[PDB]
Amino acid sequence: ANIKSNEKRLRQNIKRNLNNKGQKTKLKTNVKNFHKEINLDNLGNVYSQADRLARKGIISTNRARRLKSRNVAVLNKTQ
Amino acid sequence: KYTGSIFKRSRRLGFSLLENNKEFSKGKKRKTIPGQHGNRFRSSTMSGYAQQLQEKQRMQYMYGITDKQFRRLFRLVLKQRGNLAVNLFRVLESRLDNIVYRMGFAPTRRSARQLVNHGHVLLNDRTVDTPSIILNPGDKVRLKAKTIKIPIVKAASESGVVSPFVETNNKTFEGTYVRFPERSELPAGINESYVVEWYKRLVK
Amino acid sequence: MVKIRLMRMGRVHYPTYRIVAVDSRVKRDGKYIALIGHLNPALKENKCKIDEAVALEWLNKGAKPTDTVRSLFSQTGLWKKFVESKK
Amino acid sequence: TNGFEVLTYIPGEGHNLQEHSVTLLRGGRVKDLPGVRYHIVRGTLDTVGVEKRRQQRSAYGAKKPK
RNA sequence: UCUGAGAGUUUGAUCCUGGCUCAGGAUUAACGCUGGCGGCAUGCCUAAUACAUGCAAGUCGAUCGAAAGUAGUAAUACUUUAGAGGCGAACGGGUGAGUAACACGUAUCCAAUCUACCUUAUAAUGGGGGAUAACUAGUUGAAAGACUAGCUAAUACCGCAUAAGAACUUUGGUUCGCAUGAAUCAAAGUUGAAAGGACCUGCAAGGGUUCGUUAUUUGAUGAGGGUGCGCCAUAUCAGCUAGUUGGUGGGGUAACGGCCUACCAAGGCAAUGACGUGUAGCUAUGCUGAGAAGUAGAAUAGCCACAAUGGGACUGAGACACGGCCCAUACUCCUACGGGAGGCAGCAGUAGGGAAUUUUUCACAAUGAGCGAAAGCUUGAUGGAGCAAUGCCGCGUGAACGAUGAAGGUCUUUAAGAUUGUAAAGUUCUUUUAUUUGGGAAGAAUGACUUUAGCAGGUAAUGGCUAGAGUUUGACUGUACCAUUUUGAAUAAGUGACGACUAACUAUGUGCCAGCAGUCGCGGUAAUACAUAGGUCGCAAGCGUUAUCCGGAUUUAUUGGGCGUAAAGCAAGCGCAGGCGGAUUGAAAAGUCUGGUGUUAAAGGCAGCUGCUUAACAGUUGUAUGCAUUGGAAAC
Ligand SMILES: [Mg+2]
Ligand SMILES: [Mg+2]
Ligand SMILES: [Mg+2]
Ligand SMILES: [Mg+2]
Ligand SMILES: [Mg+2]
Ligand SMILES: [Mg+2]
Ligand SMILES: [Mg+2]
Ligand SMILES: [Mg+2]
Ligand SMILES: [Mg+2]
Ligand SMILES: [Mg+2]
Ligand SMILES: [Mg+2]
Ligand SMILES: [Mg+2]
Ligand SMILES: [Mg+2]
Ligand SMILES: [Mg+2]
Ligand SMILES: [Mg+2]
Ligand SMILES: [Mg+2]
Ligand SMILES: [Mg+2]
Ligand SMILES: [Mg+2]
Ligand SMILES: [Mg+2]
Ligand SMILES: [Mg+2]
Ligand SMILES: [Mg+2]
Ligand SMILES: [Mg+2]
Ligand SMILES: [Mg+2]
Ligand SMILES: [Mg+2]
Ligand SMILES: [Mg+2]
Ligand SMILES: [Mg+2]
Ligand SMILES: [Mg+2]
Ligand SMILES: [Mg+2]
Ligand SMILES: [Mg+2]
Ligand SMILES: [Mg+2]
Ligand SMILES: [Mg+2]
Ligand SMILES: [Mg+2]
Ligand SMILES: [Mg+2]
Ligand SMILES: [Mg+2]
Ligand SMILES: [Mg+2]
Ligand SMILES: [Mg+2]
Repeated sequence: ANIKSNEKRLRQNIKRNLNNKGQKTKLKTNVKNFHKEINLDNLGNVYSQADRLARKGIISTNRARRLKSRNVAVLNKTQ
Repeated sequence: KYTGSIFKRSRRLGFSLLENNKEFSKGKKRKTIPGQHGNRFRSSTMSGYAQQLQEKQRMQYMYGITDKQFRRLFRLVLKQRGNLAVNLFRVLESRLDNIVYRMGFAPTRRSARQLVNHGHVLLNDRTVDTPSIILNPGDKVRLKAKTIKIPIVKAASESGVVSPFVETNNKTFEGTYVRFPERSELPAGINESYVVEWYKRLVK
Repeated sequence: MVKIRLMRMGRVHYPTYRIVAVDSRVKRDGKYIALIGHLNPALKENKCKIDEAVALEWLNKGAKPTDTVRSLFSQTGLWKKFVESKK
Repeated sequence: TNGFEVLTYIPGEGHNLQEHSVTLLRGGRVKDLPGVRYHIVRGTLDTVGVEKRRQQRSAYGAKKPK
């Protein structure tokens, strides 16, 4: 009543979830740091992490795009 | 699958197989409806339904046809162009065993049907076993060769008495048929066209 | 990922196929996109009445044929036309 | 088999019903008795068929004399 | 070029209104009697009830370490896979519980979106690092397993160098749009990639083909959203709604959006039917009807929803995932009592419910699907074979001769006679069917692969293309089918009805008793209506009875009815909304008519044709209806 393919897929996606959760938390903390101490330097890090996640497919590329756009809007408004 | 009392049925309907072999007989020359209640009154004034049913039964017993086959053929013919009173007659007469009878190689229609079922008959370019194939004038229906030597072949090859609408080329038993039978060749046993209307009502 | 393939509309002990442009994931004998042409295994000669116009359009669009379909295109010579149009 | 109690006419001459038996009702309507609107099929289940019948026996469930 | 049949029944008798019943089709049918075979098709309508048992999605060693086996003195060669990794498991298969609404059909807008593999085109595929499966050892156990410490490999993972083009912004231009608002630059800033495998040649260096990878580009398919119109019953359901309606900022979603959030307002729907209740998957279509349309949504096909019940989420291009995961509930089962296992509405099959609906099967041989270069592998999808007269179609129980009449039965027109009845007996003949013998396909009139020849790109080699040869592959299958093959009418007929509608009558028995009945109605001691027999009639491997649907029924009347006396004019009036409405001119063109275009999936219906011995059936070509847009007509 069980399939080796299904079991192996579960065992793989556990590790994949761990790694992807780590990356997403890193992105969250970087964007939070940017918003906390707004500075044009942190926007670059936000860009890098969002783009890397969007390529890897962990995050939706359109969400990465909207994050970039809204952070740039905040920066342009403040400067 | 057919009745075994063709004498009784011929005496009831009043019409034999166009030769009166089942009416002349060798006894009593009886031409009355069968059963004890045969010589009674109330002869005419048959209802419309009664006479339609009697005529239909005569038609579909003249060839040994099941009523369901009759409905099938009528549903086939009905859709075409228009008034097919010249087409459905050919349709009804185009039976293979019927064509064998009018060919003259069997004593009786159902005997010809038995021979057809047993496989002593050929076709234009194939062989036929089922005694219901619809034929069209032009097919060379050549008879078998191993059936020409059977102890009962004399009356079969005595086909010189033949209908004009089946052309054999006598002594060659080629037995094709052109010049479709007319109402003259379809005698007064059943010559009516409101059986068509009865099947129009009872069959859409 | 449309795929020119066959589709059965015969009866018991008598198949009859139709070459048709259809998606990969849709079941056999289902919904299709464009019809190419019928086929009878026992048609002796001219077994595949091919279209040669919308079939070429769909392979130009990027349809992936099957083994039997490629064979049918081959005897008539549609594979030559496809390859030379590619070139 | 449902929860409805109906008055049903036994179609035959003589019966083996013993106030407690399993029968198989079909549709029908006897005109004489008001309220009766069903019949009992004879000789299909616990109820015995109608012997001593050679005419129209196929309706009453009687074995062919042979 | 469509195209429609009626009869019985209220009365002493007649005409009309009017209800009931019948003559015709049809089914996922069931039952009684009977029963020989073949070609197609269908076969849990009830308990979305519970399930024993066996199968239903895997594949790749040409991604990677290791291990095992067979050979070999060794170096090594070949085979196999527990594990990591990639792809697929979201397809395919089933069921119709739920759902009265953008669920579905149709037409559209997505300036408000996504899309892996596939198609076209365009740049790169350089260099490092840390780990963990497998394994080793220990603890805990009968085992499932689990925990702890070390050892490894990559196309697993994480950095870095580099952007042809990408994404997000800045500067001003272009062309603008339908209001938000889109489209294109020239320059600039910021951000951003990966992986090699197989083989050939080359002493080497190097070069090359191919598969694959990263970043793009083009389409196409697929998924999602919004809107107009169409789509059940009920007023013996009159108010419903507080994220409900609207505005501002932000968040979230592929996307717009009270989808969410904080603030400010009170609106939104509803007699042209909200809301409530009941019921139901919708559609193409099936059956019926002359038509308008009535009815069921068999099989199959499109779409939706579900997977014991109820929630949540990971991976992923795509799931909130039938045979993946977590939690709760209910139930069943195992235990060595600590703990566990389970979801047949997948294929067969069991119990139960029911009037009732089948093998606990064979093969991947073709078609399709997934992985793979191929070898191939997997495929209860699929193709066959069983069972069942379930329906349509087809063939059989024989043929010729044969008494102005065998026997028996029934009537006797009280000797005679009829009738069954050429029916029978008897003489010859055939073998569809049945039993032996010989031969024996169609599907595989395809094909994948491998040695060859030729062309064909690049060329220094290998792969792709066409022709020939080969392995060539069958569950059905020694099957369909064929032949002068032995025997032989031998192996095969039931069911209903007979007073009228409705084709078809006598006797015996009973005597308002026993019984029949679709309707009128038969039975009270002379019954053609009951029971039996004989005879006859209607069908026939089927025939009757039952249930449901349509017609006939103009009997809800738009086509197509009525309201003085037969059912039906409110007791009458004032009357809002609605319906209808005098004459002439002008404009527009919402109705109306007409031309072009797109679409209305396939199958089904009708017409033609081909193939099964013809048919049923299969295939093939043609064949409408509605919607939208655009262009005209102006009579109403
Ligand atoms: Mg009277
Ligand atoms: Mg069911
Ligand atoms: Mg393995
Ligand atoms: Mg699924
Ligand atoms: Mg199916
Ligand atoms: Mg329901
Ligand atoms: Mg993927
Ligand atoms: Mg390394
Ligand atoms: Mg990697
Ligand atoms: Mg970098
Ligand atoms: Mg009508
Ligand atoms: Mg259906
Ligand atoms: Mg069903
Ligand atoms: Mg269940
Ligand atoms: Mg994901
Ligand atoms: Mg399951
Ligand atoms: Mg699954
Ligand atoms: Mg099952
Ligand atoms: Mg296969
Ligand atoms: Mg049958
Ligand atoms: Mg038949
Ligand atoms: Mg006698
Ligand atoms: Mg005879
Ligand atoms: Mg073959
Ligand atoms: Mg009776
Ligand atoms: Mg009687
Ligand atoms: Mg009506
Ligand atoms: Mg009615
Ligand atoms: Mg009236
Ligand atoms: Mg009145
Ligand atoms: Mg009045
Ligand atoms: Mg009044
Ligand atoms: Mg007034
Ligand atoms: Mg008014
Ligand atoms: Mg269509
Ligand atoms: Mg057809």
